[PDB]
Amino acid sequence: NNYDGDTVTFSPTGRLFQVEYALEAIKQGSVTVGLRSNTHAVLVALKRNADELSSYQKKIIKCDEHMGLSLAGLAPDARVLSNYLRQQCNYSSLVFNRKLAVERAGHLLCDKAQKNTQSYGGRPYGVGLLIIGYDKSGAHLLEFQPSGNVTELYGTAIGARSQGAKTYLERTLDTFIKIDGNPDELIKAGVEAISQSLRDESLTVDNLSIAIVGKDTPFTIYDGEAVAKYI
Amino acid sequence: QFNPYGDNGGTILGIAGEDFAVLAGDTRNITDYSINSRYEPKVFDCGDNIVMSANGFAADGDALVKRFKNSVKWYHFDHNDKKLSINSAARNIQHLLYGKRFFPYYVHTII
Amino acid sequence: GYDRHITIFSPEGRLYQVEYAFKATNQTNINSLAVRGKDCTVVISQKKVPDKLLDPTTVSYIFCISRTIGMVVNGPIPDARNAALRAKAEAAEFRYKYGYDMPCDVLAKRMANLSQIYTQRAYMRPLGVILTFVSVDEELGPSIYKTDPAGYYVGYKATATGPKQQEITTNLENHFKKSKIDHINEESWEKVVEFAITHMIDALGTEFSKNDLEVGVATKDKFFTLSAENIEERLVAIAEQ
Amino acid sequence: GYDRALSIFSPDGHIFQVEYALEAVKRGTCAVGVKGKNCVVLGCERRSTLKLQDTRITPSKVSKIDSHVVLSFSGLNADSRILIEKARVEAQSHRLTLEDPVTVEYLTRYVAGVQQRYTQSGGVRPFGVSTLIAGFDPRDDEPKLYQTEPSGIYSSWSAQTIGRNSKTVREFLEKNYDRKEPPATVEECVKLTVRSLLEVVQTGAKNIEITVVKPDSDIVALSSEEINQYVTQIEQEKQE
Amino acid sequence: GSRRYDSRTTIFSPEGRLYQVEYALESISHAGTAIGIMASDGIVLAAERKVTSTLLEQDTSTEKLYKLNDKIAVAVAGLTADAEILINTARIHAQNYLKTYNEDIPVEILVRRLSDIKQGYTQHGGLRPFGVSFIYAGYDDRYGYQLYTSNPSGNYTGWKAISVGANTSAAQTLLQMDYKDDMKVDDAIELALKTLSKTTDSSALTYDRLEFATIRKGANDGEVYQKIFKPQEIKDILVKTGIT
Amino acid sequence: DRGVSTFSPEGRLFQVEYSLEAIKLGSTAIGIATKEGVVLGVEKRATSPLLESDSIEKIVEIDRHIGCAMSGLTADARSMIEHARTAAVTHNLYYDEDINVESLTQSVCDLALRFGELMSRPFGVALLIAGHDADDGYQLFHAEPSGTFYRYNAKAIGSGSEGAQAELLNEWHSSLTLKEAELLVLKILKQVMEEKLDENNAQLSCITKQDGFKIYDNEKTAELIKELKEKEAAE
Amino acid sequence: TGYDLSNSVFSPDGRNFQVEYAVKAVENGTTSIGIKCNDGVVFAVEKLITSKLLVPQKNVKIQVVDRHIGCVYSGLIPDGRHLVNRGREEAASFKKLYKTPIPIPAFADRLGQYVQAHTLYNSVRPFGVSTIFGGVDKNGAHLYMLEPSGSYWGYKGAATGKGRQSAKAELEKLVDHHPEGLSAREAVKQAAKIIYLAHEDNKEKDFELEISWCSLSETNGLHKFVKGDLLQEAIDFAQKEIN
Amino acid sequence: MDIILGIRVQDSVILASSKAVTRGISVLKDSDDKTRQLSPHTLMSFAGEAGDTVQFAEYIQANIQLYSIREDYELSPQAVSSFVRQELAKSIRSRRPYQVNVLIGGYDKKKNKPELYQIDYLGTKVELPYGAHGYSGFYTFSLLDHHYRPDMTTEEGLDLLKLCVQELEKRMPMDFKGVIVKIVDKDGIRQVDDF
Amino acid sequence: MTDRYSFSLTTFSPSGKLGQIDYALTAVKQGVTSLGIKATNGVVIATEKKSSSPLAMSETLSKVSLLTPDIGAVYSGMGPDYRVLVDKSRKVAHTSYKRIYGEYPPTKLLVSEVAKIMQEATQSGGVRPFGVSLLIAGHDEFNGFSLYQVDPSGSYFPWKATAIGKGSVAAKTFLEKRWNDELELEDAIHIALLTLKESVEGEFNGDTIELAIIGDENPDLLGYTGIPTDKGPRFRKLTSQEINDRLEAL
Ligand SMILES: [Cl-]
Ligand SMILES: [Mg+2]
Ligand SMILES: [Mg+2]
Repeated sequence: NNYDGDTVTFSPTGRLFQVEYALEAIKQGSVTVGLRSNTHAVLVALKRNADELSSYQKKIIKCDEHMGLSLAGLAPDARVLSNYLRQQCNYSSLVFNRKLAVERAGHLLCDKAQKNTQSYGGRPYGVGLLIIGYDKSGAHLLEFQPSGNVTELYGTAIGARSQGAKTYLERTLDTFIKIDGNPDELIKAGVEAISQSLRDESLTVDNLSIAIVGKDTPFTIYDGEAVAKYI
Repeated sequence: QFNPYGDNGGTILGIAGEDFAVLAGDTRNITDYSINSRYEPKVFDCGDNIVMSANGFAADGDALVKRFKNSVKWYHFDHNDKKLSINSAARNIQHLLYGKRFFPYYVHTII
Repeated sequence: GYDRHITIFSPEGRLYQVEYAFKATNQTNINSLAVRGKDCTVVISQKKVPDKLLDPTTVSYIFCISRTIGMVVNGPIPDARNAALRAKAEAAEFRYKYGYDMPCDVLAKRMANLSQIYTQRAYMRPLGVILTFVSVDEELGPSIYKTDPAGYYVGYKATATGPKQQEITTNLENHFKKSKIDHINEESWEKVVEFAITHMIDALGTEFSKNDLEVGVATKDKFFTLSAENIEERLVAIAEQ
Repeated sequence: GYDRALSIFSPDGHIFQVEYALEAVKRGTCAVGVKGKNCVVLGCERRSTLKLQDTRITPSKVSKIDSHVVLSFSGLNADSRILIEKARVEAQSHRLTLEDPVTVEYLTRYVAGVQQRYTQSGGVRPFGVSTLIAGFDPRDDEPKLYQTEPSGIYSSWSAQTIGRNSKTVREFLEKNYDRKEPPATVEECVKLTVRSLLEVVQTGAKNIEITVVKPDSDIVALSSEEINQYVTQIEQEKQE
Repeated sequence: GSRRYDSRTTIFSPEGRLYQVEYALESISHAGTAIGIMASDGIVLAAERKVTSTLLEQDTSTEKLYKLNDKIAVAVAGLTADAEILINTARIHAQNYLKTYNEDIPVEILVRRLSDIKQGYTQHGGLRPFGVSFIYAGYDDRYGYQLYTSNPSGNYTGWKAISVGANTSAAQTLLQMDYKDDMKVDDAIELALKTLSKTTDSSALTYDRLEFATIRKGANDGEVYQKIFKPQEIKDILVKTGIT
Repeated sequence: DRGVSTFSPEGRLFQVEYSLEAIKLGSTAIGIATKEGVVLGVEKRATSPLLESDSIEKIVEIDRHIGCAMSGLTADARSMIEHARTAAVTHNLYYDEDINVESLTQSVCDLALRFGELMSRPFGVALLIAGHDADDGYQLFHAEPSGTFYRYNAKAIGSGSEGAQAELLNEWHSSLTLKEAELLVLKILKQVMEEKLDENNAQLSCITKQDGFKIYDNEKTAELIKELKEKEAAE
Repeated sequence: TGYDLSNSVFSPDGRNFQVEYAVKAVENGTTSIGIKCNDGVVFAVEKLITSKLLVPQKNVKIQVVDRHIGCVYSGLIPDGRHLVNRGREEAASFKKLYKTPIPIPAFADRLGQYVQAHTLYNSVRPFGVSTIFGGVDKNGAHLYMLEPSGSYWGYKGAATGKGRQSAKAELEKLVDHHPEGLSAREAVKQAAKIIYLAHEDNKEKDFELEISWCSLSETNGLHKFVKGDLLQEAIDFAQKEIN
Repeated sequence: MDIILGIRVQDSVILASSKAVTRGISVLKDSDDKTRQLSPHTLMSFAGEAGDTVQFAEYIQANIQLYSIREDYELSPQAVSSFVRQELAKSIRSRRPYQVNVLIGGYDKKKNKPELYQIDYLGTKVELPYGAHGYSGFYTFSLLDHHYRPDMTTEEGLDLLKLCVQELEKRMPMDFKGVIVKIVDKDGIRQVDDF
Repeated sequence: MTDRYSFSLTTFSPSGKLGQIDYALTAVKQGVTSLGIKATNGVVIATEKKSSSPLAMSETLSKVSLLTPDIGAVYSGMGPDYRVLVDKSRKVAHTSYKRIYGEYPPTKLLVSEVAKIMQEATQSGGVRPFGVSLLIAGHDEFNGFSLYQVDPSGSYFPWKATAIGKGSVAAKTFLEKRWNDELELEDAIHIALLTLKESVEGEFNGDTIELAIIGDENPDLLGYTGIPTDKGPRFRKLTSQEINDRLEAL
C-alpha cells in the first residue's frame, strides 16, 4: 500500500511487496514442468503465442552441455539470468576444467537475485526458473524464485495453473523417480504432468516444448515435429 | 629482464583436397635443447568440422585455441545453433589475433 | 513534514532527527558516571544482564580505544560499537601520522566533527549515542570529554549520562561545592573508584552487586577495565566503612 | 550525479515534460519559414513590450550555423543557445572529417537527435525549443526548410510557422501557398512571409525580422526600412 | 530512497514555465533596484542598497556594483552570495580569454558564458538556480558601450537603459519617458538618480543608501576608465542634481 | 512519485505498460511475410498539408537483407536503428557473413529494458523488423519496448492495429504471392486510415533474397493502388 | 507520521521502525538454535518439508565460514546467504593479513558492523535475518546471535524464529541444570530435542532436522555436519522425549 | 620538411612554400600546397613531421572558422597567432607533441596593416618583417637583411622572393620542386599561378 | 549505498523565500548574543559563555577562535557548525593564500572564502545551510582594522559595530548611542562589556564572558626572536583576570 513503492522498503508485517509483485508475474506466465529420475532430468514447457499469426514464445534455454533451464514470467529477465549462468558454467570450465555443479548454479542465481532486493533504484527479477542438469552427483532439478529462494526437488511446476501438475507429480513421485535408463518414459510422465494444468487448450505440435539432460545425453531441446511422438 | 615469450618448437602442415582436408603436426614439445614431451598434441578439433593448430609459443597457442573454441560455443548460443563456416571462423580468428596486435600471440596458426 | 525525517531545519530552526537521536541514547536504560582523581580518571556504568542465556562477560559498554584512552557509551550497542571501531582507527592513524599518542580531547573533537557531519549531510543519520572519553593526558592530566549526536563536545570536572543523569549530576555538583576543588583528592585509583560507586549509590538510591556494575580506570600510560572480582573487592571496602 | 528520470510516461501514454516543453514553444515569439523557387526566407516576430532595447547587440533571432545554413526558433531563448552552439560545432566537425559542409537535412537530423536525447536521459529536462532550419546543400540550388521540436521529431516543410499564434499564420500559409507554384522570386517570397506575420504581429515597425538565404552561402538580413517597404506596400493593396 | 525529498528543480509546469526560475525572479523583485543607462560617451550604473542601518560601514562596502575587468562592470540584484560565485567565474573567464588571444574579452562573449552557466542550472543537475539578475556595463572596440541584463533563466538581452530588482515596471516607464539617443553621461547620471528617487520604497534617497559607477572614455585619449564612486562623491552628485 | 522500474500489483512494469499506450497513438504500420518476400507498409499521416510528405521516414533499411518499420514516438527509434545497423555491420566484420534476422531483433530488444535509475524511460516506439537469411528464410518480427519479440506471418501495429490484425487473420495464407501481399497491405491500410489513402500518405517496401530491401517509389505504389481499386470493383 | 517509510529515520521515540519491521520477517521464519558446550558449539535448524517433492538432506541451510565457524539463520534465507558471503570475505582477508584464522569475537564484530551499516542509509534495506553463529578459536568456544539492528551478544544458548520462546525456555533449563557444563555429544542430542519441541509452533507441515557442530575434542576444532549414525541417534533421542 | 618563407611588405604579406613531398628516396608529389586559410584575411603555412602538419593546420582552421560563425566576426591576425601559439605551447608538454612549425600571414582590417608571425613547434612566437623555418633561413635571411625595405610594394616583394628561391635552388642539397606563392592583403588571399 | 542526495535541499518557494536560509537565521536568533566593536587602533569581539552544566569546564569550550595571527572569529547559533567552519577557515587561509603568497590573507579575503563555503552549503547537493552567523575581526597592512558579519546565506557586510543572536536588536541600539569614529581600543572594550551585561542574565564575570581583541602586535606571544619583520600576533584573547579588572571600573 504505502510500502510497495520500491524493493528497499519493508511493510509493517515484514513483507517486501515489490518482490511479491515480481512473484505475481510468474503466476501469469505459461505453465512449465520439471521432473527427474536418477539417470535423467526433464523439462516440459507449454509455450504461449500472441495470436494465430505469431510464433510461440520459447521457454527453454541451454546453459551448458550438462545444464539448462525453463522460464515463466518476464522473458528478458530469463535471458539476463541464463546468460549469467552460461558465463558461470563457462568460467568453471576455462579456469578449473570443471563442470559447474547444479547446486552451485542455484547458489549463484540466489545471490544475484538477492542483491536486486536490498538496494535502491533496482528491481527484483520478474521470472521463475526451473533448472535441470546432470553433474558428478547425478541428475538434478532446481526451482528458482526471484525472491532469491532456490530449492532442489524431485519434480515441480511453475506458472498459471501449475498446482495441477504439482499435485500430480506429488502423487506420481514413487513411479517417475525410478524411470532410470529410459528417456521417452520420463518425458511421457512430464507430458502427462503438464496436461493437468491445461484448460480449453490441448498440447499441439508447435505448442509443446521438451528438454532433457542425463548420464549419456547432453542438454538438448525438442520442438516442432520432434515432439509429435509425445502427443 | 623477464622475457614473456618462449619457443616450443615443432612444425605443422595443412593440405586441402576436393572433398576433404588434413591438418598434421608433430607431437614433440621442446625448450632449448631439451625435450619436454614426446607426445603433446597441438592439433585440435574445435567443433563444427574445424581443426586448428597454433604453433610456436605453446602458452600463446593454447590460449588462442582455448579462446576460439570458446568463440564457437558462444556463436551457437547467440545465433540459434548455427554452424560456424570455415570462412567465418577465419575472420573471427583474425580479430582474436589482431586484438593483441601490440602484444602478439607468438604463433603461426592454421585451420 | 519531511523536515522531521532528514537533518534539515524546521521552521523554528531545529533538527528533529538530532533531537530524536538524543532520545535513542536512553534506550538501554543504563546510567554512566565519570570522575577524576589526582593521578587517574575513573568511569563507571551500570551493567544490566536481563537474559539468563547471555554470556555476561561479552555484555559491555566500556571500550579500550587506545592504550591510554577509554570510552563509555550511552546508547544502543550497534551504534556504540560503530563509534568504538572508528575511534580506534582514528587514534591509530593519528599515532602513525603525527608520531605521538592521540590526546583524549583531540579524539573527542574528531569524533564530534564526524557527528556534526551527520547533522548537516542528509544521507548519513546521526548515531544514537553519547560518547564519554577518559584518559590521563600527558599534558592536561586526568581528562573527561563527552560527545553527543548534535556534534557538541566539552571537557568535564566530572560527568554523568543516562535516564537518571540529573540526580547524579546534582549529587556530584553538591560534593564539589563542599570540597571546593576540581577533582577527588585521593592518592590511589582504588578509592576514586570507591568514591564513584558510593556517590552513584546515593544518587540512584540502589545497591549494587559485583555484576550490576562496570568499571574503567585510566592511569598514566594505560586505561584498563576491572573484573567482577576487582569490583567485588571494591564493594567490600565500601561496605566495611 | 543527478540521475532522476524527469521525462517519463503517464498512464495515458504521454510524456508530460515533453508536452509541457511544447507549451514553452507556444509561449515563444512567432517564427515563420517560407521557401521559394530559388530561396528560403525566415521571418521572426519581436515583441514590443520592450522599448529602450539596443538592437545592435541584442541576440538576433536567426542564427548562422554555417555560411550556408541558418537556424531560427520559438521558445526558451537560453535553451536555444545550447542547441545552436552544438550545431555550429558539429558543422565544423563535419567539414573536418568529410571534407564537405553539412547538408541541411543532416544538420537538422543532428539537432533533432540532441533534442530527443534530452527526453530519455536521467537528470535533464527537454529543450523548450522548436527550430526552423533552412539553407542549401553544398553545390545545390534546391531550397531546404526543416522543422524540429522538443520530442525530437523533424520533417521538411514547403512553408511552416512555430510559436504563439502560429496556428493563425499556418492557416494563412495553407491557403496562400501554392505547391505547384512557389514564390518565383526573392521579392515574392519575402512578401508572403511578411504578409503571414502581419496576420499576427501588430505594427510592421521594429517587430518583424526577415533573413533571406540564397544558394552558395548567400545570406543577408533585411534592415528596418527594407522591411517597412513591404509593410507599406501590403497595407495599400489591402484597402480595396 | 531519496526520491521522496527531491523538489525537482529543473522541470516544466503544465503551462511550460520553469517553476524555480519564476520563483527566483519573484525573489529578485524584492531586491534593491539597480539601473543601467547607456549614453553616447559612457555608461552609468546606479543601485539602491537594501534598507541600511546607521552603523553599517559604508565606504569599505560592496553589495551592488562589482568590477569584472578594467572594461566591464556589473550591477547585482538578488542574493549577493550567489552573485559572487558567478562574478569570480566571470573574472576568471575574462582572464582566460586575455591569456589565449592577448586581447580583452568582448563584452557579449563574457555575458553569454555567464548566462550559459545560469542556463545549465535550469536544465540539469537538480540544483536550485542562482537567484541573481545582472546588469552588465562594458566597453570593447567592436560595439563600443554596451548594456546587457541576464536573469536566473540564463536569458540575456541588450539595452539602452534598463532596471532590475524592485519596481522595474515603474522604473522602466520613467526611463522610457525621459531617455533619448543623443544623451550624454552627465545627463544619464541625472536620469538614473531621478528614477531611483521616484521608485524608491524609502522616504528619501540619500548618499548612504546608494552605489554609483560610470564607465567613460573620459580618461586621456582613446582609452576607458572605470569610476566606482566613493561615498563623498555620491553625496556631491546628489547635491549637484538637487535631490538633497 | 514512484520508481521507474516499479511493478504493479498485477505483476507488470508500469512504465512498459504506459509506453504501450503511446504506441497505440502512433500511425499504422503493417507487415506481411510470404515465401516470395516480406512486405512492409506504413501510414505516413502528415499533420498538415504544407509538410512535405516524402521527408516522413517511417520505413528504414538496417542492412541489405533486413528492413524495418516503426510506430509510436518515432524519434525514439533513431538510436534503435543506429544500434541495429551497427550490430548488423559489426557481425559482418567479425564473421564475414550476414547476421540472422532473429539475432538482429534480439540485439535490438536487449536495449529495451536497459532503463531505470542506462536511459531514463523505455522506448515509446514499436518496430516491425523484416528480413531474410539462409537458415530460416523470410521473417517478420514485432519488437516491443518490453524487450519481447514475436515472429509473425503478418502483423499490424499502431492506432488501427486491432482492426487491421483481425483483417490479417482472415486474409493471410501460406501461399500468398508478393503481389498479393502488396495489395493486401494497401487494402488494410486504406480501411484503418483516417484520410483517403494515396501514394503520398502511405508508403510500401519489401525485402527479397535476390534484390534485398527496397523502398518503393511513389509512382510504383500509385499503380498498385490503382490495381487494388480496380480489383475490388471487379466483383 | 511516515517515520516508518524510510530506513535510517529516527521516530520521535528514537526508534528505527524499518529495522523493527525486518524483525517481523525474522519472527516469521523457521526456528534455529545454538548451544554452547564444554569445548565447542552446536547448531540446529528446522527445515519445513513443504512437499514430498523436496529431496531429503539436499537443501542445506547451515553454512560454514572459513574452516572453524558455523552460521545458521532464520528469516529471509537469501539475506542470510549475503551475510555469510560477506563473512567469508572478512575471514579470508583477516587470515591473509594476520595468518591466524579469524577469532570468533573478531568475526562477530565484522558481521555486526556490516549489518549495522545497513541501518545507516535510506538507500539500503536492513537484513531480514537473525543469525546464530560461532566456533572454536585460541580462547575456546564462543556462541553469538546477531539481529537486524546489528546488535549481537555472546550466548550460553541462543534461539530465533517462530518457535524462539519455546526454544528459549528449554535452553534456560539446560543452563540451570548444567552449571559445570554440557558435553558436545550431549548438546547435539539436546539440540534435536529442542528443535522438535520448538516445532509445536509450526506443526502443520512436518519437518527435517539439520545439526552441525564444532568441538576441540570431537571435531578437532573444525566445523562439521552431523550425519548418519550420530544424526539418527539424536533424532531418536528427540522422538522419545516428545512422547 | 621544407622551405616555408614569409615576407611582410608595405600593404601585404607574401608566403612562399615548397611543393615537394618526399618520403624515403622518392618524391611522391610536386604540387603540394602547404597552407590553410584560417579566415578571409589570415593564411597559415606549415611545416614539420609528416601527418602532424596537416592534422594541426586543419584543427586550427576548424577552430577559427567556428569562432567566425559564433561571433559573426573575423579574429585579428594577432589574436589568431596567440591562439595558435598557446595550442603549440600546450602541445610541447603533451604525451606526443605536435612537431609542426608555422608562419601566419594576415592583414588586420582594423589597423589596415599586414602582419607576419613566425611560430615554431615549441610555441615560440615572433612578429617579423620576414621569416623562415628550417634550413631555409640560413640562406635567405642574409639576402633579406640586405635587400628588404619596409616600404616595398607587393611586386617588389615578389622579386625579393624570387631572389630567395633562386639562392635556395642553387645552394640547397634537395630538389624542393619550386614554391606556391600566396598574397594576403586588404582584399583577402590570392595565389600567384606563374612562379 | 552512496550519497544519493545529489539535489538541492534549499530551494525557492513561490514567494521567493529560501526556506532553509530563513530557518537557519531563526536558529541564529535563538543563539546566545555575541558582538563586535571597531575602534581606531583595534577591534573587540565578545560573547557570553553559556555553560551547559556547572560540572562542565567552560574554558575547554572556546567560542572566540584565532583564524590567523591577525584575524579572530566569534559566532551566534549552532556551536558544532561553528567549530567545523573554524577548522575549514584556518585551512583555507593556508591552502588558497599563505602557500601561494607566503603571507596571511587580508581580513576581507578570508571572510570571502568563509562566505563561499557557507554559500555552497546553500546550493550543493544533500546539505543544509550552516546554522550560524559569524563576526570576524581582523587587521592587515593595507586595509587596517576591519569587522565583518557573515550570515548563513553566505552574505557578508562590514560593520563599525554590531551584535548578533538573542538580544541583538536592543544591543545594536545600545551600540548606536555609544559608537563614534574616535573610539580608542580601551573605550571599545568598555562599551562591549556594557552592551553584553544587558543580554546576560546570570553571573557576569571573566569566567562567564569570552572576549578577544585585534590590536597592537604582541612580540611576547610570537615564541621566537631574531627576525625583525616578524613582530607577533595582533589577535589576543583577554584572560579571565583581565576582564574582571575592567569590570570594577565599569
Ligand atoms: Cl575533523
Ligand atoms: Mg543526516
Ligand atoms: Mg621560432
